[PDB]
Amino acid sequence: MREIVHIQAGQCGNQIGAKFWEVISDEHGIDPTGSYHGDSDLQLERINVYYNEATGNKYVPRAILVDLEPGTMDSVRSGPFGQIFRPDNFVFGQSGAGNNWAKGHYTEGAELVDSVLDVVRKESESCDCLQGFQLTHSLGGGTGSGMGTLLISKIREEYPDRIMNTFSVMPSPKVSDTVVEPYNATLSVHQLVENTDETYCIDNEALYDICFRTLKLTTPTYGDLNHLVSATMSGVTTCLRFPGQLNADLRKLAVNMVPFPRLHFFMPGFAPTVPELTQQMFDSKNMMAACDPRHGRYLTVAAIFRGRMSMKEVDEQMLNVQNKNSSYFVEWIPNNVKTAVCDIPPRGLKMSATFIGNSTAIQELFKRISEQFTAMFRRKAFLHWYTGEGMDEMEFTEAESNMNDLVSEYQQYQDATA
Amino acid sequence: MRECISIHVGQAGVQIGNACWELYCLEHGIQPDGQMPSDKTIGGGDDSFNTFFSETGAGKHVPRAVFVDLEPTVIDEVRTGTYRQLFHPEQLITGKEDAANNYARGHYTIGKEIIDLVLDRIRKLADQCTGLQGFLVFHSFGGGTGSGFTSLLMERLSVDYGKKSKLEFSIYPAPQVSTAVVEPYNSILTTHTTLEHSDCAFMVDNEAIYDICRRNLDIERPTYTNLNRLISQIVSSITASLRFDGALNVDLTEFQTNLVPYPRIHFPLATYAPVISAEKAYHEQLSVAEITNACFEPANQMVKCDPRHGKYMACCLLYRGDVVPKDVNAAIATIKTKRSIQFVDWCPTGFKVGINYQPPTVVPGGDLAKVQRAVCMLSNTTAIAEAWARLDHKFDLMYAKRAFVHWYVGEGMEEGEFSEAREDMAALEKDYEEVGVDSV
Ligand SMILES: COc1cc(OC)c(Cl)c(-n2c(-c3ccccc3)cc(=O)c(C)c2-c2ccc(F)cc2)c1
Ligand SMILES: Nc1nc2c(ncn2[C@@H]2O[C@H](COP(=O)(O)OP(=O)(O)OP(=O)(O)O)[C@@H](O)[C@H]2O)c(=O)[nH]1
Ligand SMILES: COc1cc2c(c(OC)c1OC)-c1ccc(OC)c(=O)cc1[C@@H](NC(C)=O)CC2
Ligand SMILES: Nc1nc2c(ncn2[C@@H]2O[C@H](COP(=O)(O)OP(=O)(O)O)[C@@H](O)[C@H]2O)c(=O)[nH]1
Ligand SMILES: [Ca+2]
Ligand SMILES: [Ca+2]
Ligand SMILES: [Ca+2]
Ligand SMILES: [Ca+2]
Ligand SMILES: [Mg+2]
Ligand SMILES: [Mg+2]
Repeated sequence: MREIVHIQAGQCGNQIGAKFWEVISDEHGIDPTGSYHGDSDLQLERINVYYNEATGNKYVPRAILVDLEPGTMDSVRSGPFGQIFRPDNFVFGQSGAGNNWAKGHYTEGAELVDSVLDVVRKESESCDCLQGFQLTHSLGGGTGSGMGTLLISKIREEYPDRIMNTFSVMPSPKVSDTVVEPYNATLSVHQLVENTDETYCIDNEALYDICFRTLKLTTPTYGDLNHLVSATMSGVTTCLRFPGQLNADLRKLAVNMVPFPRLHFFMPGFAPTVPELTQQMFDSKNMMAACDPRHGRYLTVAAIFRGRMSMKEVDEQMLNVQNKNSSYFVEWIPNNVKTAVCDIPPRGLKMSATFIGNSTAIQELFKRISEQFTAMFRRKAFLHWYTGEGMDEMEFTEAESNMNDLVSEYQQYQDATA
Repeated sequence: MRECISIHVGQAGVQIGNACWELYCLEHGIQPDGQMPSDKTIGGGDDSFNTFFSETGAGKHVPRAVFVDLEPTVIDEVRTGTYRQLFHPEQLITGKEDAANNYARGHYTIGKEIIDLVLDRIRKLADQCTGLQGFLVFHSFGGGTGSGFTSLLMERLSVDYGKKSKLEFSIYPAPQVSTAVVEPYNSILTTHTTLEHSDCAFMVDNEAIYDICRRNLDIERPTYTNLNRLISQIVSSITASLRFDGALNVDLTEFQTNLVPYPRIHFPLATYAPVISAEKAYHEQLSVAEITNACFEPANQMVKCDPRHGKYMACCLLYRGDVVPKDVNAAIATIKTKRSIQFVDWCPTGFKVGINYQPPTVVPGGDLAKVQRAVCMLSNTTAIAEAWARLDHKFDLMYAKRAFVHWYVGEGMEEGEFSEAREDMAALEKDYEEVGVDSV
C-alpha cells in the first residue's frame, strides 16, 4: 500500500509515459479496457502501487496527463492503451508553450497548474499511504520543462514529506531541434536540483545510437526510442511493483543512492549468458545518458536482474566487475554496488538487466548546458521572449550560477580520497 | 482553437491571398463553393484546418480572412471570380480611390476613411475565434495601400490586440517586376512604422522570385500569377503546421521563439526546394539530403543576398511529404559539419525542425511539378542586411535632392518623418553588423 502518483507533462512526457503504461500493463497483464487477464498472482500482489482498484475489478492507473497543447492528449487517448486512463485526469490547455520556459512556468502553465493539483489531490487522498510522485517530461521544451518544474514546486508545498522522482529527457550534445533549449534546460535543472529526490537523465542521441548502431533499425523513430525508455522505466520500478527478496520503496532507494542531496542525477542503462549481461550493462554503449562513465567515478550503483537465472552466477559476475574495474568506484562508500533480482522477465525476453548509476561523470552534461547557456546569455540572444513573459535577467544569472555550483560539487567528489 | 486571421492589403496582398487560399482549398479538399465532403464535423469542430477556416451550419468552410484595398478593381475580380462564394461579402472591403503609390495617402488621407471599417470586420472574425493566435498580413512595400494602409493597420492592431502575434509577408520591390520610382520611399516609411509592431516579417524580393521562375521553371517572362503561386508554396509550408494535425510540426509561437533572437532582427530569409518543372521532374527524384542542401545555396533564396558572406543566427527547416526523421537528422548533421555555413558564436543550437506528412500540392495550372518531399527553410542571417542596404541607397539618392517628397508633404507628412524613418533603417543596418560580430 505504498502508492505512487504518476504525472507526465509535455509531448515528450506524454509520449514516453504513454508507452510506459503500455509496458507495465503487459507485465501486470492488464488489457486496454483495464481488466486483468494474466496468469500469476504475483502480477497483482503489489498492483495497487501504480493502479487504483475500480468497481468491477477494473484497474485504472494513478496517472495524471498534462500539457498546454491539446494535440498530444488526443494522440494518447487514441493510442494502444488510450482508454485505460481516467477521463478526468486529462488536464490540458489550448495555448501551448512555444518552447518558452517562462510561458510554461509563469503565465500559460500557471493558469492550468491548479487544475492539475486538484487531480493530484483526488488521487493522493485515495491512497492508503502515499509514497511519492514520479514525473516524465523533457527539459528542452516549455511545458514539460517550464510547467513540469512548476508542478514539482507546488507538489512539494502540499506534500513536503513525500518522494519526488523524475525521468527527464536532457538536451543531447549534437542532436537538437530547439534553438532555445539551453535556456529551458538550465532553468529546469536549477529547479530539479532543489525539488527532486531522484532524477533519471535520458539522452535521445544515445537512445538513437542504440536503435541504429546496436538494434539495427535503419529508420529509428520516437516510438522506437520511447520503447527503450519505457523498458528502462519498468526495470527501475521492478522492485516497487513485484515482490521478492527485496522489500524496498522509493525513499529507501533515495536514502541509499544519494550520499549528498543535490547530487541525485542518475545514469540509466539496460541489457541486453549471465556474464555477458553484466558486461553489456556497465558498457558506455548501454548508457541512456550522454556521459562516459569512464570519465568519472560511481558514487553508488543499483542493478536489477529479471528472469529465471542463477543468483550465485549474477553475484559472482557483479562482484567481478567491481573488483576488476575498482578504480571507477568511490572507495569511501563501502559496498556501494547493490543488486536485486526478480523472477518475472519482460515480454519477449528471458533475461534482462537494468542499470542505475550515480556517477560523477554526469557533470559533463551540466558543463555542456552551462557553456551553451553562457554563449547565448552573454549576448542575450533570444532573451526578449523570456523577459516578455515577465522574467528578469537576474533569474537567468542565478540558474547559471547554480548549475555551475552543481558542476563544482561533482568535481569535488570525483577526486576525493580516503 | 489556435485560430489565425489572414489580412491581405493592396493589390499584391490580395493577389497573393488569391493564390494562398486557392492552394489551401486544394490541400484540404475544399470546393470553390466552400463545401468540404471529407469534413463530417458540420458547423464546427476542433480540427487543425479550422485554424484557417470557419464552418457554417450549411457545411460552408469560410476563410478567416479579410481583403482590403483602397480601389475595387482587384478585389472585384475576387467577387466575380471562381472563389466568389468562398468568402463573405463583409470580408471583401474596398474603397473607390487608391493611394496612388503614395504612402501618405494610404496611411493618412484615403486610409482613415476605411480603417475603422476594416478593424470592425477584423473584430467580427475575432469574436468567432475561441483562441485567436495571431494575424498574418500580406502586403507590398511599394504600393501606397500596401505600405501606408498596412502601417496604419499594424499600429491599430497593436492597440486593439496588444502584443498578439503579427506576422508579415512583404513584397520587396524590384525594377524587373513592375516597380515605381517612389517605391523605395514607401518601403522605408512602412518598414520604420511597422518595425516595432511586427514580430516576424517574411520579405520576398520580387527580383529573386522573378529569377527562380525564369531559371528553375523555364518561364521566359514570368507573370504575377507565376510569382504568387511560388510564394504560396512558402506560405503553405509555414502554415501547414497549423492547418494540419501532426506530432512533429511547428506552431507559430514555437516558430517565432526559435527564429527571432532580438525583437528588431525578425526578417528571416526564406528558401524553398525543390522548385522544378514537370519536364525536369520526369524520371528524376530528389532526396531529403538534396533538398536540404539546396536551402543553403544563395541561388534559391526568396531575397537576393549572399548567406555565404553573412552569419546564421537560427534556421527553421519545415519538411513536408515523404520525409522520415532518420533522413532529416542525417541531412542536418551534414550541414553542421560544413564550415562553409557559419553560425554566430552565440547560437550553439540553431536548428528548429518539423515535418508535415501531408504531401505538397500543386495548383492545376501552376508551373510547379508535383513532388513528394519538399522543404521550406527560414533562416535569420545577417546577409539579409544586404537587401536593406540596396533599398536604403535608392532612398538616399532620391532624398538627397528631395525628389518626389512634395507628393508626401502635400498629404500632411513632414520631412522629419523621412529622416526619422531613414535613421531607424540606419540603426537596423548597424544592428545587423553588431549581432554578426564575434563575442568576447
Ligand atoms: C532532438 O532533436 C531532434 C533533431 C532532429 O533532426 C535534426 C530529429 Cl530527426 C529528431 N527526431 C525526430 C524529429 C523531431 C522534430 C522534428 C522532426 C523530426 C523524430 C524522431 O522519431 C527521432 C528518432 C528523432 C531523433 C532523436 C534523436 C537522434 F539522435 C536523432 C533523431 C530530433
Ligand atoms: N509578387 C507580387 N508582387 C506584386 C503583385 N502586385 C503588385 N506587386 C508589387 O507591388 C508593387 C506595387 O504596389 P501594389 O501592391 O500593387 O499597390 P497597392 O497596394 O494596390 O497600393 P496603391 O498605390 O494604392 O495601388 C510593385 O512593386 C510590385 O512589385 C503581385 O500580384 N504579386
Ligand atoms: C496613364 O497610365 C500610366 C500610368 C503610369 C505610368 C505610365 O507610363 C508607363 C502610364 O502610361 C501612360 C508610369 C510612369 C513612369 C514612372 O517612372 C518614371 C513610374 O514608375 C510609374 C508608371 C506606372 N507604374 C508602372 C509599374 O509602370 C504607374 C503610373
Ligand atoms: N523521447 C522523446 N523525446 C521527445 C519527444 N518529443 C519531444 N522530445 C524531446 O523534447 C524536446 C522538445 O520538447 P517537447 O516535447 O515539445 O516539450 P513540450 O513543449 O513541453 O511539449 C526535443 O528536444 C526532444 O529531445 C518524444 O516523442 N519522445
Ligand atoms: Ca490566458
Ligand atoms: Ca483550488
Ligand atoms: Ca471540421
Ligand atoms: Ca461542414
Ligand atoms: Mg492598387
Ligand atoms: Mg512542436
